[PDB]
Amino acid sequence: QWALEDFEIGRPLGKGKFGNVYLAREKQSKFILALKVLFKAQLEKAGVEHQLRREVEIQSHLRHPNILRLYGYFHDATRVYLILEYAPLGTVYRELQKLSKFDEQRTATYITELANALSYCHSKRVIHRDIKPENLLLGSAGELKIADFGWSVHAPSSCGTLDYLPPEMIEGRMHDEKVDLWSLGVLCYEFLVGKPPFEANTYQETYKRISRVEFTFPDFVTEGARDLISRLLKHNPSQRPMLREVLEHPWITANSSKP
Ligand SMILES: Nc1ncnc2c1ncn2[C@@H]1O[C@H](COP(=O)(O)OP(=O)(O)OP(=O)(O)O)[C@@H](O)[C@H]1O
Ligand SMILES: [Mg+2]
Repeated sequence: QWALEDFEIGRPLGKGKFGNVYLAREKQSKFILALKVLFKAQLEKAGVEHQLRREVEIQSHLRHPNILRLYGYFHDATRVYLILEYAPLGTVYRELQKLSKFDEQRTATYITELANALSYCHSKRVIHRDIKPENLLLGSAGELKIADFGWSVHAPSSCGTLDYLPPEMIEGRMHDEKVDLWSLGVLCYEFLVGKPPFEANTYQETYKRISRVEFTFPDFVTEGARDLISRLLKHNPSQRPMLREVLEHPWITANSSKP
């Protein structure tokens, strides 16, 4: 259905590897939204037309308040256009740059929102695999929305920064839902500390740190946080808590908010 002439394009919202995302308004209804614009050539060269379909299939059909809606799509001679829900307060990545580190209640709140959203996804055998702060968007209430479903896959199943990926994944092995639990632990640490726990100056060093699960806490991280993170960041996937154990963890319950 949709054509480019249906939209007034405005301000650029962000760039990814593939997406060049703009603010946009639909002329008839004046509906503000975001258009994610991708180049067919690029997609063709990098060979990710599958990721495009998954992203469209998965994301058009989920419905949860902490997951970003994709409303539709259309294409040009030259480009593909995804019609997305607009997240007006930007990324958790920009929040963290601006704030440096989050206190325990913002952190806990975000983890709660992530863990419900992921609970919902996993309910449908969907694993996201790319839960990074630049793909975590903020709605008008400051509520966290998971975006960028191009990496998602039905579970189980067999590029850029490695920081959020678990051992089983950077090493090739089979993985399932528990990937998203490891990433939740990396996010929890990053929110509190301000850098992810396996950060390094090189990919190869990072790879080592993840496979050795080589991380330490600064002094200011508290015992309840250390406990949640240590549990999520276990090498062995089967040893990572389910999402309900996360949601009930005394540190989450002590520090997070309800809707
Ligand atoms: N709905 C939105 N509202 C506000 N900003 C957005 C929205 N969608 C994307 N952005 C901004 O643009 C950046 C790129 O978006 P996105 O992650 O969808 O592209 P990508 O990472 O290139 O995607 P893919 O993983 O499918 O190849 C985001 O990290 C974010 O800064
Ligand atoms: Mg992205």
